[PDB]
Amino acid sequence: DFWDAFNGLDREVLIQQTLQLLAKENRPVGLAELAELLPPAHDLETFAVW
Amino acid sequence: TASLSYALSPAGSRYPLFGTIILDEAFSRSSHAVAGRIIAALREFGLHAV
Repeated sequence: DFWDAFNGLDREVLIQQTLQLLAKENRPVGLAELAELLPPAHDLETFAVW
Repeated sequence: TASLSYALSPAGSRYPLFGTIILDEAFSRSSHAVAGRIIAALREFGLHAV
């Protein structure tokens, strides 16, 4: 459990990832598209962040 | 949660007639496994949690 709490998603890295994705796409990217493009590991928190 | 189950359940029925519960800041200070065990307590009491 200590190592579960040890690691997870990072909000700021997700900010950078979304910035890169939406600069590359240069268009409205829906939630399903963002989840598919960005590899899902902590997908709940990525949806929340988006 | 044990007491609220007590209050919410008349005798006879295994479940209280109102099964829902709400938790603000749920688990804001419990180690991950501790949170899991509390969740297990909720499930033992058989409640629908928020």
